[PDB]
Amino acid sequence: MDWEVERAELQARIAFLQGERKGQENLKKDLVRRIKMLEYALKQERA
Amino acid sequence: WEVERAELQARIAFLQGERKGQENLKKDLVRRIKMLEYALKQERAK
Amino acid sequence: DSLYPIAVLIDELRNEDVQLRLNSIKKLSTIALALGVERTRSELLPFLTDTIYDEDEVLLALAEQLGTFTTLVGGPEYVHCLLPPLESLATVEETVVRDKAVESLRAISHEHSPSDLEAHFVPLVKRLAGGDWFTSRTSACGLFSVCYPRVSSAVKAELRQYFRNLCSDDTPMVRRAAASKLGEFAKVLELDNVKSEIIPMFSNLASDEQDSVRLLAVEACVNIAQLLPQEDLEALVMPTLRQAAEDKSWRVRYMVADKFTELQKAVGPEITKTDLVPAFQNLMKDCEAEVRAAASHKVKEFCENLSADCRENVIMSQILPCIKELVSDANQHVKSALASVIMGLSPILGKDNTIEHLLPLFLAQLKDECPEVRLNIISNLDCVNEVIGIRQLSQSLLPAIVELAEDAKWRVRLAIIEYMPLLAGQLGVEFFDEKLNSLCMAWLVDHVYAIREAATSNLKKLVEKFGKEWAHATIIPKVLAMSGDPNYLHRMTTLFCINVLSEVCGQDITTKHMLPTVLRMAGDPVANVRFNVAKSLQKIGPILDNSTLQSEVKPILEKLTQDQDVDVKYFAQEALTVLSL
Amino acid sequence: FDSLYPIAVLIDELRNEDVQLRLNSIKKLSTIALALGVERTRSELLPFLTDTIYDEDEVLLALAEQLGTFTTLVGGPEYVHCLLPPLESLATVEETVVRDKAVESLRAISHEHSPSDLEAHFVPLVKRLAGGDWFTSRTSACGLFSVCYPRVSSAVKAELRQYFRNLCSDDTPMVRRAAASKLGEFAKVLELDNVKSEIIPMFSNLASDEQDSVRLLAVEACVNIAQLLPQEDLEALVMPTLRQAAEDKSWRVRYMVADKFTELQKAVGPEITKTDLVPAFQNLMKDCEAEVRAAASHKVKEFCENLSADCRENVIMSQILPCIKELVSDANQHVKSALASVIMGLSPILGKDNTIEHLLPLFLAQLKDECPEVRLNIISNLDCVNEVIGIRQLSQSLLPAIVELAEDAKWRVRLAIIEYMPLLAGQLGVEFFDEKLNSLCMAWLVDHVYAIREAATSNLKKLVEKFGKEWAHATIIPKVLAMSGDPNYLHRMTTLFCINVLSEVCGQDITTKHMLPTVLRMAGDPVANVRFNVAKSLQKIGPILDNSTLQSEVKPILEKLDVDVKYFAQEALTVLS
Repeated sequence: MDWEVERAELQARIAFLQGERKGQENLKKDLVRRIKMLEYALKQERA
Repeated sequence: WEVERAELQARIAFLQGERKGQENLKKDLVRRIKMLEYALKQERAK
Repeated sequence: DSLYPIAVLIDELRNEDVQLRLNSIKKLSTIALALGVERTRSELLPFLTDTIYDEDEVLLALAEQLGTFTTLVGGPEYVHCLLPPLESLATVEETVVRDKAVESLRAISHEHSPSDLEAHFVPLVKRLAGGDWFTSRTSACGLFSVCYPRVSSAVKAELRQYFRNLCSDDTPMVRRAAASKLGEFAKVLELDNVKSEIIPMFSNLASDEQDSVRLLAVEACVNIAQLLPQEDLEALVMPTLRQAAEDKSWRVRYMVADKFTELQKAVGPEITKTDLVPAFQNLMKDCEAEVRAAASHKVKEFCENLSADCRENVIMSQILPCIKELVSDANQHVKSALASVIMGLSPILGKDNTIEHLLPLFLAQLKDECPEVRLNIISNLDCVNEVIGIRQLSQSLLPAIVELAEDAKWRVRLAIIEYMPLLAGQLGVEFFDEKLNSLCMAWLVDHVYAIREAATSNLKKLVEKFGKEWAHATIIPKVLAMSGDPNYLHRMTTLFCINVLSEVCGQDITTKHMLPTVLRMAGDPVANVRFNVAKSLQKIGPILDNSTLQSEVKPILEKLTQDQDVDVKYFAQEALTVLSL
Repeated sequence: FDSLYPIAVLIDELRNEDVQLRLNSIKKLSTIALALGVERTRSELLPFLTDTIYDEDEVLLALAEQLGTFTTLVGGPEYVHCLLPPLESLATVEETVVRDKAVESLRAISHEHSPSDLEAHFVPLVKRLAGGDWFTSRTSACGLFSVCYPRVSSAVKAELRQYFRNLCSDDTPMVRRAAASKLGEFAKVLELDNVKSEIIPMFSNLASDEQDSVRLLAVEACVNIAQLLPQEDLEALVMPTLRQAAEDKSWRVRYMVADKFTELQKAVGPEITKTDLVPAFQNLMKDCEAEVRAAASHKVKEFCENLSADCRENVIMSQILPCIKELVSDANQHVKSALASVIMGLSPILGKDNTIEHLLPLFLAQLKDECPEVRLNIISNLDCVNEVIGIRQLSQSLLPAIVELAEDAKWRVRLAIIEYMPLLAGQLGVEFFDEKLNSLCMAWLVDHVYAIREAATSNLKKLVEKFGKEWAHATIIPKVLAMSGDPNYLHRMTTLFCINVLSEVCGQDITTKHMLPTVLRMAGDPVANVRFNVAKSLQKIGPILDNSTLQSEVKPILEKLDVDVKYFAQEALTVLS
């Protein structure tokens, strides 16, 4: 029809965004770890 | 009865907003990483 | 370049997304760790002190962060550099930012050398105590107990008098803070200063012009009583506590009622006997109902901590008639609060005294119109059970259980079925089988349907407690003879009992004694019983085995499927769909 | 803590299911190496990356790129020689872009080896790759020869020369192609005696191979070799190979010489060009394959001005112009357009007189060509001859061609020129029109084919859109107004159609004064279809505001207000008011 074809498009959009969303989230997870890794390294270099 | 057409729209708007926020948060995170890199290089030299 | 740990932070704070600045402050330790220690003290903390303005959550994150900076600024020797910005945050209008700044201040107090305590911390306490706006004074109140113990006698005196000036402030808003920290501050004071200055402030704040400060002082009273030695407690604390017990704010009388057992086991048994008992009686007759609620709410433990020598005497002489009139109280929360604890007085009065005086009160409590009073009376039954024996307990339960079970009303008979299992779980099965099972059977042939449902589901609970074989003994013979009944409703009730008992009694019991009976009812003249037979067979089916199922169940469901009644056909095939095919 | 040891961090980032999170892990390997320092980057990181990594193309490429930059992060150039084992592993993998990124990184960190350790660790790597079992190693080695040769001892220069010679006589065509490509890059670092001794034999051997893929890439390196040899010995060695390459039976090789022809010419100077290279250009323009012919045709102007000036003109006329004379009427629509793009630049090279006598027939022939690219490429480069010949001498010589294919029988041809009329008026200029053109545009308007008339009204619109309301008012508007009112009633309708499309570019004053009185005079005409389009026409004008005269438009419009006429008039008056 005309109203149900748009709903599938909308669902497809939400599906794609969801996949990308997860990656980005657990990418930030690694980034913070890296700052922690650098923090610790700096802490050792002062000693 | 196709009120679902508006809630799906709200979901898409929310997801796009979060995508924007997390991306330009990752920007600040990378900046912090570089800041620590620079501090470490200087502390490593002397 | 632009990777300078301060330039980075400025740019972080310029962003508009509030959560981004929040995540910037939350990880401020990274910025200082980049700066090091010299540049942290020199450059960062001035930037944070003078000029930083944001929404309350960011300020609170900053106050949190500053408490952990002791190491990031040079160890204890330099911890005092953290003091400027926190003081700004202790003067903010928002209560949670202030309270977290005070938190961090108390935290880093102990990381000060006493020299640094006198040099930088105590002057900040005085600054905050003498602020023009009350937020400064409220923040100052919380900072006294942490710096007093490690500072010279002269500064101890200064602190004592600044605190005195806070307790007499013109704003109730900081008199309240003083009354809050009163006990926390008296616990760090020498005994002659708590007799000399704490006690007068306690008496002045406890009789203040605001209900709030009065209740806060009587709160910080339980700590006060535990600091003087017994004789001093009387002269000092007891006039104030007596005055509180007759306060005009019912909130303060509630405060006295709620802290009561702590007050008796802080004040010592002698003067509890002297003063708390009469004040307890006056609290059980209190106009406002919540005071009576708290007073009854703390009866068992109050009497358990009385002087061992006079318990019986005092309990019978003055406490018991107050409970006899609290049983007939007007409020339902008073009645139920009493009912939750009136049980614990049987191990205290011993078998005979409990039988004579507690059983009337217990039965009258069971006669109350509440799903909360009655429930509370039956919930806690084992303490009085092991004090007065199972026989003498059930001696005075059946002439009450039966009176409600066979009552003229409709809600009453249903009301006591809900708590029939737990009454029977504890309190013996051998008791159950004599008289208490005839009521559980007569339940099932009640005119009203709700009682019948209650009893049918009750049966499952009873077989949970008592066992498969007890159910085999007493219930199933009486459930199958119910099937033989001219009224078809009871023939239906047999099916419902069989399927609620089919999930508890295992395969053997259900196959042998209940499948022959269920299959005979399939023949029944009334159509309702027939389609219910199909429904019951559908429910029983799963627990059965295949060989008996396909040999005896499936042919009878097939014979039901052609019934020239649309409902029997529908339900017989729904059964066959779930089971056979 | 133990979970922050950068090695453990990299590991726990590498057990991710997603590849983008391992790619963004290896792309920031700089950070892991910098956190480990330089002692542990060698102690444990490089051993980790050398043997353990087996992943997809995307990751290994970034790993090669990162190893390319790790010189400072590894301890400086005294320790650079430890970046070699993992990049060696990567220089043999199956995926090709990872091999080439690893080779690029190896050549980059070559400069960081001091000659003493260059001989020690970097050259044995090139040896190992040049002798590997599977050929990918050998193509990588071909990449590695040129970079390290010059700064190494003379004995190992000889050894490397031998290993490269071995690679050029390899069994597999893939290795031979690689070496053939890198032949010029290697020749640039050799001493001239060794360029004649070793390079030119391998050059002739590859250019005389069995596969065409290698002959193709050896004639490519020919231009680098010819630049390294003096013009005297150049003839003996390079020209046999080059001449046989120009006559190779594979059109791919002949295409390569045609492509690098303007460069080969500058490489061998102007003497050998005149001798043997010009006839090779001639028979390459007469080549049996079309795609070689087009590549040669592109190189005519670049070749002509790059000739010895004394012999340049004589040779151009005698040797190159007949071949153009036949190439203008080639069969492939690509050769023609390729030569059409560049043949215009031959005009300042020959002079006004020679261009008129010998070049103008060729440009006029390629103007009438049916292909649109040939025509457009000719018109695009008309200023090139406009400055050599003159606007008068040029307009006077193409006007016959414009009128030739203006009165051509095929309606497609006439439409093709109406298409290009305004951009051919962009370079003819405001003047040097009028004459018999304007007459051509009017004869377009009276044409039978409707597409021609529609394109010609839409042509007058763009033709005053480039010269101006003043020019239109001076020369076009009278010829248009003269057509309104004439026997054949269809011409009145076309007059009003062009007036409609014409009012869209001229300000109110010029459109009003001269278009309204004759639109209304011709509107009083008896025929109903002419008045019908009159009403439709005043509708579209309207919009150009007339307000004070708009009303004076509404009153004769009501006067005219046979059923079709009334439909159009009522619709116009409703929409206007």
